[PDB]
Amino acid sequence: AMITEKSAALYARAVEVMPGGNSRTAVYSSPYPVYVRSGSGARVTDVDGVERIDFLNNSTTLIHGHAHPEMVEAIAAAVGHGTSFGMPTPVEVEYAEALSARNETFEHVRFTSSGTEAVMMAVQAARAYTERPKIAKIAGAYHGAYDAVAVNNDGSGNLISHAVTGNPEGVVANTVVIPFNDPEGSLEVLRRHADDLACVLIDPVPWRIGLLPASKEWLDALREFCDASGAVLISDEVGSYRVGYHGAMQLLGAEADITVMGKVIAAGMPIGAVAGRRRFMSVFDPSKGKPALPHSGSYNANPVSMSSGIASLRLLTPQAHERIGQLGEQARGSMRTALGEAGLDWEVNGLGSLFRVVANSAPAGYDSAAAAMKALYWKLLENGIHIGDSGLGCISTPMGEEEIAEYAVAFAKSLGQVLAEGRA
Amino acid sequence: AMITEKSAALYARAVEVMPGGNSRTAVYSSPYPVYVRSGSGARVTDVDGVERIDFLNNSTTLIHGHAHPEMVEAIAAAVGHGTSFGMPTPVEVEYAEALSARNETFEHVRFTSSGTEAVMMAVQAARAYTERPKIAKIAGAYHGAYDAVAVNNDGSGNLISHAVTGNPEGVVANTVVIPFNDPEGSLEVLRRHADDLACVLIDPVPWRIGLLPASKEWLDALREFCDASGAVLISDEVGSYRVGYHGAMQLLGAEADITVMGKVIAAGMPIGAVAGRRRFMSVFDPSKGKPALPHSGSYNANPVSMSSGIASLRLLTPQAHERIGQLGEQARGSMRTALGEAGLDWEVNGLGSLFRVVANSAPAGYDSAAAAMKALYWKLLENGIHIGDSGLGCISTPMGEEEIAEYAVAFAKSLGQVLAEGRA
Ligand SMILES: Cc1ncc(COP(=O)(O)O)c(/C=N\OC[C@@H]2NC(=O)[C@H](CON)NC2=O)c1O
Ligand SMILES: Cc1ncc(COP(=O)(O)O)c(/C=N\OC[C@@H]2NC(=O)[C@H](CON)NC2=O)c1O
Repeated sequence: AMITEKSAALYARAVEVMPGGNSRTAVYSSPYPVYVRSGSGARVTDVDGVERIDFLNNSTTLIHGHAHPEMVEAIAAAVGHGTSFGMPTPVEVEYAEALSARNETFEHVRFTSSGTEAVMMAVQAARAYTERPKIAKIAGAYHGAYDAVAVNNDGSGNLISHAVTGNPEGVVANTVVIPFNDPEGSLEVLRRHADDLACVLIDPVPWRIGLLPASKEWLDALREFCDASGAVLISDEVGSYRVGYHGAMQLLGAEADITVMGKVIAAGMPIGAVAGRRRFMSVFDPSKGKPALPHSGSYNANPVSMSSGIASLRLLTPQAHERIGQLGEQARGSMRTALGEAGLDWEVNGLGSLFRVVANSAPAGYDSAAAAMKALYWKLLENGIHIGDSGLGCISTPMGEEEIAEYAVAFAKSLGQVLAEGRA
Repeated sequence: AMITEKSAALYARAVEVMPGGNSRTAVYSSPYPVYVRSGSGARVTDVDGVERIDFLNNSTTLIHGHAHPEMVEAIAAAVGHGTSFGMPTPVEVEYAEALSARNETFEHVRFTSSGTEAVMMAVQAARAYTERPKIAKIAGAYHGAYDAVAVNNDGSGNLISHAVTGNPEGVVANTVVIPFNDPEGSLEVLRRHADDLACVLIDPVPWRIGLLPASKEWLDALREFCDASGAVLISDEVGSYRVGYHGAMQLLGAEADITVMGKVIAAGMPIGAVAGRRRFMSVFDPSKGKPALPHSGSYNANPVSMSSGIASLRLLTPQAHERIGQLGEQARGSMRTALGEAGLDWEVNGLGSLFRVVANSAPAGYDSAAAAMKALYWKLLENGIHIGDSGLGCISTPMGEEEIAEYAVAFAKSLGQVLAEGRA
């Protein structure tokens, strides 16, 4: 039934001017991805004119969905006064005040143009503060393309160093890898490197290794180790921040030294933030002579991203947070029911407005769990739903009971078609 | 004469929620910078309601000046359709076609959210392509905060490794430095590392070491060395692209393997680009199995930045390029006349629409050339002009000969006040 002629035609143009017609690896699909032209509320219209409900929302960025009227007003008005300046603006101060208010530990903030930049500057801040070379990160957790964190970032639980082709030993040797939610196995690695560890970089709810939350026991172990060793505890919440009204660490009963944020904090415009205790952030302070850590960037704190941020945080009320959490719980419950009725051993993980279908046993006619999940992704597209091709989805504030109910129908239908085609 | 009480009040708020009240080192001034609220054409209005002519234009980003009506229309329309998506859009293809058309060597392009990211991904591409660890860069040249290029990036001509506090040996040892416009001195270093060199990273007109162009002799030496060694020649034109209609290397009669771009290519919205021959860019291609170099990012090719880019390149006509070049020549000429009549030995460098006052001999009452230039920056603010605090300025398309004449009057007056206050 699904017509993708206009997507095919865009891809044929794209391959002439981009590598494999791609500018962002995560959005590529074989033989070509669906191209989209517009979004309104919870829905996206593709270039072939097909409207679908968006349950991934630019990889969980769009907490307020597409072209939220209050977001559009704030952003378009900011654009009309100037997109960026070589001078600070009132809105950077207002937005820093708004974000600092969200958690006790967000005492001092700096803005970047991406979570990728923000993770990089948080790592650089820990290295400048401690004057130690090594970082520890979770086996399998993704933190963007910065070479120090683009190590064991592929969802593998293995601790053996595995990096991108060309990432030198000089980088890779200074990133050590700990097992998620294994306190004893983590402390073994951390104690070995204690003298040389600038930071322990975690995601409290990492997507790529199943969207399971960090245990109280594991977070307590890392907090105690960082306190004892002087290593900086960095919580990368670029994705996971949204699980809690005060972020992921606070929800799970822990305190970071530095938190990395992005995505939902501006809900669609380019943003990252480094937010931490004054002493850790003091490496950036240029007011008492040259800073220990210079940090510039043409779009840092640009008033369009700052205005997007102010509007996003204003719309992210405790009531809106609670409501998308309830819709997330309902969505996860309905998916577990549908998977059970279909006879699959697949799990549904997630907190609040986040979920992930984690494919376990490959059904008949699929070479892998991952191939079965890709087939479900394509069947959901055919049945009017966007999710992630490895099972990630999320609730947006424009959604109500009706969108969740429609998702549940499309999910059950799509499972049936995936299984039937595997046996065909 | 100058009232900055509303800037002082914003700074008093800022220091509570940012390190030293700062989110971008380059825009900080002691005791506080001037905060701005709006821009229109060539003019910026500060928070105290004072309108000035902007001659730095967000560090040379705003080639079309502030809130250009055709830019604002294109950006606001894109915002209305959705700020970012987890799917590619028509405008990323249209913008890649427009940017590819600017230079023979821009066969394939990849979009990032900043020049900082684009530099990082160009270096990662060269390392993935060659599977060699080392990069060569210019002594003193700035390329953003990415730790492999945040080495000898402070305007010094010394070849001795000098990096940010905390940047590990593991990074710093794999970045070697060459003397700008010294062919034999550069080849000595390059030939020592030839077997291990992934890339030679240059800026053809580097700001931080005086905004003087690369010589034909030096570019020929590097081009020949890269051809012989297999090292990738990367031209970082994030700042310098605008000197030529086809970019900086083409103006100077040279070809890069990869070009890094940003700033003017979208003229205000967050952007970077990596553009080069298909073979170098093929590491990013995800269409024939897993790519050698994964490269994602939440805002990569976002339709708002792509729409800003389409509008910017449409406005950057050969006629616009010619005219802002005329105004740059007039500005540089007027500054040289004013410096000569004031009895200063300071030089004015630049090509096309870029200029830099390079302070040489400190006049009476100033401890350094840099302190005298900072004083000139403050006096120019008092006299209704924004320039860079180290003497960088540039032309925007809304300017005419009248703005450059007003600048010349303010420049002569400001020199007089700087010298008189030094003798006080
Ligand atoms: C923890 C974390 N840190 C940094 C970033 C990068 O932020 P960005 O430059 O604003 O896109 C991100 C952003 N995106 O990660 C990609 C996202 N996260 C994932 O783990 C999986 C695997 O992706 N490669 N799929 C996804 O779409 C992040 O999640
Ligand atoms: C060659 C080059 N490569 C990369 C970047 C970073 O791009 P961005 O992340 O889009 O701001 C830039 C951007 N800014 O450099 C800062 C600019 N360049 C300079 O050389 C001097 C010295 O730096 N502070 N003053 C400046 O304000 C760049 O010029």
